[PDB]
Amino acid sequence: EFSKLGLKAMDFAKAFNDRTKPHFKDDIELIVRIQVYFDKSYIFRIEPPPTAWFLLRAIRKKRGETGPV
RNA sequence: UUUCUAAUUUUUAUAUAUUGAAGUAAUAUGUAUUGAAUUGAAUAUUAAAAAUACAAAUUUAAUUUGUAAUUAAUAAAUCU
Repeated sequence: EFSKLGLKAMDFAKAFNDRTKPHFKDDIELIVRIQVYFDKSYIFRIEPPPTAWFLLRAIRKKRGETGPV
């Protein structure tokens, strides 16, 4: 999606990992809110995992096991 | 229809518009869950969960963008 706009996202991933590689239990899928301005300069907030991710952990169920009745 | 006359029924009757409301804004459970190659309100089914209002769409292979934001607009007042 950067390359749709010509941005070598090989950098952002590093700027991401400049903030997310430590601090974190392994395999914690975070949400990134990338926001691209008319100058193409992005600004991104990292956010705790989606609560649906939390919920399946706290009950120990994989994808497809849970459902509305 | 005796004849002159008089008379109250007439190839004259009323027809649906004012307004291509189109500016006013970044986000935040959430890309719910399931079924799914994929689906993020806009595949399929499923629809009474919430909170700090905007899930019956367009759009995209998916999203984001981008259109859209429940409003003044009184023909009725017979025309004879």
